[PDB]
Amino acid sequence: NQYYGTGRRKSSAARVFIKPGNGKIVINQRSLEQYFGRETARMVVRQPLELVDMVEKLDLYITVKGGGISGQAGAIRHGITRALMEYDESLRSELRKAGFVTRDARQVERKKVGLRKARRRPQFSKR
Amino acid sequence: RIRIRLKAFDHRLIDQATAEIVETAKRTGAQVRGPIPLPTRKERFTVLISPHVNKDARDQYEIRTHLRLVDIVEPTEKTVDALMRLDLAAGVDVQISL
Amino acid sequence: AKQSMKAREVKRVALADKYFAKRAELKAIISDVNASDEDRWNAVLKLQTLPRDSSPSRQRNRCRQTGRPHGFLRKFGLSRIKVREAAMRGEIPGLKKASW
Amino acid sequence: GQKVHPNGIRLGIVKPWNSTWFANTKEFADNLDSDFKVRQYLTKELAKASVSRIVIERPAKSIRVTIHTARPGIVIGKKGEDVEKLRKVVADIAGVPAQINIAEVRKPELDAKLVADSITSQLERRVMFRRAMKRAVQNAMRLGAKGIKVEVSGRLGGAEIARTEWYREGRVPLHTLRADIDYNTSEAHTTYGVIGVKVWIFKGEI
Amino acid sequence: PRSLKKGPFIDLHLLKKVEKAVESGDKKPLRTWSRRSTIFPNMIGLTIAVHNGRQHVPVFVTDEMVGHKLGEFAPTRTYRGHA
Amino acid sequence: PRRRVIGQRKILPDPKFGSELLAKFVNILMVDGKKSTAESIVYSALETLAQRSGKSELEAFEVALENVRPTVEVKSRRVGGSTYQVPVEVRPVRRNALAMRWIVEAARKRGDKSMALRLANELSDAAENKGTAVKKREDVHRMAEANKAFAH
RNA sequence: AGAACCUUACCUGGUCUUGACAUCCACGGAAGUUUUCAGAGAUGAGAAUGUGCCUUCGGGAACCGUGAGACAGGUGCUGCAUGGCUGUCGUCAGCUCGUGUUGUGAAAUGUUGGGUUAAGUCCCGCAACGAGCGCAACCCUUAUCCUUUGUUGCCAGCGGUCCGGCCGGGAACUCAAAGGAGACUGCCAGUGAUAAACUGGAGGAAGGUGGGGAUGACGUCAAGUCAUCAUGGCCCUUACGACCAGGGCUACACACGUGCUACAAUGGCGCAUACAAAGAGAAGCGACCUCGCGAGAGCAAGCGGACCUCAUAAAGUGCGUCGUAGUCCGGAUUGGAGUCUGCAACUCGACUCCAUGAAGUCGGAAUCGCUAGUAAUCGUGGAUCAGAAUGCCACGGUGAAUACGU
Ligand SMILES: [Mg+2]
Ligand SMILES: [Mg+2]
Ligand SMILES: [Mg+2]
Ligand SMILES: [Mg+2]
Ligand SMILES: [Mg+2]
Ligand SMILES: [Mg+2]
Ligand SMILES: [Mg+2]
Ligand SMILES: [Mg+2]
Ligand SMILES: [Mg+2]
Ligand SMILES: [Mg+2]
Ligand SMILES: [Mg+2]
Ligand SMILES: [Mg+2]
Ligand SMILES: [Mg+2]
Ligand SMILES: [Mg+2]
Ligand SMILES: [Mg+2]
Ligand SMILES: [Mg+2]
Ligand SMILES: [Mg+2]
Ligand SMILES: [Mg+2]
Ligand SMILES: [Mg+2]
Ligand SMILES: [Mg+2]
Ligand SMILES: [Mg+2]
Ligand SMILES: [Mg+2]
Ligand SMILES: [Mg+2]
Ligand SMILES: [Mg+2]
Ligand SMILES: [Mg+2]
Repeated sequence: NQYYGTGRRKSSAARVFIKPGNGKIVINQRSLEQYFGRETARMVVRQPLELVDMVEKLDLYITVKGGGISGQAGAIRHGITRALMEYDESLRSELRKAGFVTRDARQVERKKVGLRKARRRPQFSKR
Repeated sequence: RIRIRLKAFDHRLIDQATAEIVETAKRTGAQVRGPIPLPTRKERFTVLISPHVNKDARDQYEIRTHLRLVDIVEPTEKTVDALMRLDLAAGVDVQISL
Repeated sequence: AKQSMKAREVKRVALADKYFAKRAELKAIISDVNASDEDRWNAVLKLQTLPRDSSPSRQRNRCRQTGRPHGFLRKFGLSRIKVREAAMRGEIPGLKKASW
Repeated sequence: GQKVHPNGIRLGIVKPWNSTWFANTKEFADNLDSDFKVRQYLTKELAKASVSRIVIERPAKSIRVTIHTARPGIVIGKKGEDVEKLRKVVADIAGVPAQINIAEVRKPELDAKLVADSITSQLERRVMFRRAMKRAVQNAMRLGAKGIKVEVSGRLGGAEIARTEWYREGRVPLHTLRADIDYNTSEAHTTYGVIGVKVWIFKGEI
Repeated sequence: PRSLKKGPFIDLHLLKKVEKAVESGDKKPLRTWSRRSTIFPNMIGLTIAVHNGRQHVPVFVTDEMVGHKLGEFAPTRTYRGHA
Repeated sequence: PRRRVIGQRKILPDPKFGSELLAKFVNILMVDGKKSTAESIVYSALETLAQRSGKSELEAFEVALENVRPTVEVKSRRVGGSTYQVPVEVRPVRRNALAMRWIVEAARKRGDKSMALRLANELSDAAENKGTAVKKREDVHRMAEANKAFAH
């Protein structure tokens, strides 16, 4: 049966399904290479399944929403790691030791009154 | 079939209103769908707090509006008549459409 | 502000809503593309006849209590000072200090 | 430095609003204008009735006004001959039918507005401010108040230079949000100018 | 500027005065406060004293002036130089 | 700082070489937060240099790296109006940082047609001690050599 | 938080005197609707019309004109006569009181001493024993999971397809909004004065204040505000009050502050194609279709909104060109032709098209901001508003270098 996972990163949310298969990867009804023209995004997506070495032994069905490119790739990481946990529990310490399981909570800070940006101040003169 | 939309600045009051409406509708015999919570609206204001100059000293205020939807299916002629006569609490805006 | 300014605002509102319909009809005549340029000339000459205070653009938003012509907010009808004063006493329903 | 309004910071926590109606953008300014006129009028007539707060509510195309007073008998009149005339004038002002309710304030020495008004009246009648401030603090504390602070500032005693003086007893933790604080102010027009009075009263934690 | 479909702009009282002057010979110069009014070919040969804020500057309309407005020929600022 | 609380932040490896040091180089070369441009530029230059050399990108980059990195620097120390120039050692991580920074800054100042060509030419020159980066390293070494009388 | 007229408080000219804005008395009285002449308008004069509405037929009076004064009016002066409100030291860790004791006394102790903390935070000892305002906690938002409800929101497993979650359907999932759990130095090891605490490790989404906001003690600067408002005293009353038109606040040998756009190849230009968040909408937002190169014009659905409109995100990616030149960089100034708002774009609005093509090749002495989703860079929305942002207030994309130390 399909094993489920959910990932979130920045402003992006992704949902992942994993089943036995011959290595197919589908994202938003498109191939892996079609969706992400950037190579870093590709290695980002493929890191978890390569650490445990079941690349061609599984089939992945993924959709994403919101954010940009790297945020969507990070959400995909989080979802695939959670689905792999739900498919096998003996791997938990291995992926925790690689930092894949921690959810990245870094957001963007709000603008504040009196400042040009979150932290940049206007130019100050003594006289 | 009836749509009912409730608006309020406070959620406790509107929750009590929705509870009494749905219980009244269900005691008549019709069936209900809901309540469904629609997105809350936030309106923000920023003002200067000094009578003269001092640009960087300001206050910021917020108004929240809560909104929920209830659907009545298989209505009885007694159901609607009991629905108007409910006399919902003041401070809750009620819209009923068929 | 001065009482004269408030009197002027009241008079401007009166003239505007008294002449609204006639201004609308003359402006509609002028704005039309299928017409006679002689009729357009007559309508232009007639539009100038009305008192200037009947234009809605001649009115300035002001605080309902003090008459301050700067810092208005359309939602409440008050300037910043009076909005803060009333809002701090709980006289404006649903309004409170924000933080996010 | 300056301090935040004690009432404003607790509206979502312990203190309730004085107006409890809903409206869209097209009605909002008119509703506040009518409320302002109604409150100003009821303040004008009922000065010698010791009214603390006027709560205005708008059920549907109508209005309901509840006044809190320490002398309900003088407000009511003779078998209600005054409530009806006040109701009719409010209906005239607001443009809708009205209904008026009277709420009695037990122990009127525990309400900040009443104490402020009393101190203002005493200052108008040429009473030494220390005398009145000490009486206010003693009267409030004898009735079980957990704390009270009373501040008077201005051109005290007709001096050439103004100053500020205050007295305090008990606990008045203004930085604690959940605490119950009643804060209110008043102004006195003496022969030399204005004198401002502020009162904080601390009642309970939750 | 002024949209083509609306034509030019002229003041009714000024137009009346101009016509009454032209039909009755070249009379005295015409005082006016209207500076937003464009110049018509009927105005040629006339002398119009336009207000500038404090006084009335005489303008003698020629065939070259048709199309512009009267206020273009009555400066409102006085400046000689610095130092 | 006065507190001494910070630690160290994690860096990702480069896309198609599996190396952290190249990722640091790309970060040093990046401007305005446009990482893709910097990584494409460095990849093109490394490919061109590997073609014109024949060894690889990795050890060619390394060989250029030993020829620019420093071994001892100076620090100022005010005494009575003037300053001591005291010589101190450099940690290896700082050695790598200074080498890369000097390399990039020297390469940015050239008259070629593209930044990739500039970087490739400069780094090939530095692989055998001919560029401005090695001149800066020699100057630092000489200045640190002069003032060793204060090296406690 | 937005000066063409108005705003307007200033200038010139033309006009008023119980008065532009309230109360008191006497008299002729509907309220309003079209009108004409003179005038820049203020205003003056004139022409028809409804002349009522509860009403003891006495009228009371929504509200128009005249006559006097008691008065109205003042953005006139004094923030060094004042209230209220705000800036700053400074989100710095401080500031006091009752009783007792010490000193002739101003005063002192407590609040000092050893450790420790972000902290007058905590533990121990102590002629002090207790208490208050401050610190911390209670409040909002973000990061993990749980339960309830499924429309306008969702589509894992099934049936049909015009390939449109489009339809039938499902309540698993994203999501929405109410209610809960969770993080507490809780556990393990070592140091420590068995204390407070400090260094490390396990589990976990998160570890020692997890991140951000709100919250500003006693007071200082006779700090700012009589022009938001309120107010003592002084001052003017055919004028320092009032109405109207036109002008000015937009000037221009010069000096400074805060910004935007550049001086290019990590780029300019052309063609094709991906991925957001937050917000507003009825004298309003405005699709589709037609015309125009363009700003726009005509007709006209839908929406008081998870439904409709605003409204294709940009940097990015692939292909081609330009090949270091004051240039296919830069877009100031100037000429011609228009659009829209508005009674009215001369002084003095924004925008479109054609033509023109200035200084500028990285900036002297000096000087500013920033410790992470930060700096840097790229787009989007809102208030004010008939029209008029490079400013202000908010929202997301990409995403660094360095901190040995005092
Ligand atoms: Mg909305
Ligand atoms: Mg006034
Ligand atoms: Mg305006
Ligand atoms: Mg003006
Ligand atoms: Mg003051
Ligand atoms: Mg003694
Ligand atoms: Mg102390
Ligand atoms: Mg002491
Ligand atoms: Mg001591
Ligand atoms: Mg100590
Ligand atoms: Mg303490
Ligand atoms: Mg705190
Ligand atoms: Mg751990
Ligand atoms: Mg740990
Ligand atoms: Mg001063
Ligand atoms: Mg002062
Ligand atoms: Mg001053
Ligand atoms: Mg002044
Ligand atoms: Mg004027
Ligand atoms: Mg100015
Ligand atoms: Mg160009
Ligand atoms: Mg060049
Ligand atoms: Mg051009
Ligand atoms: Mg810091
Ligand atoms: Mg941003």
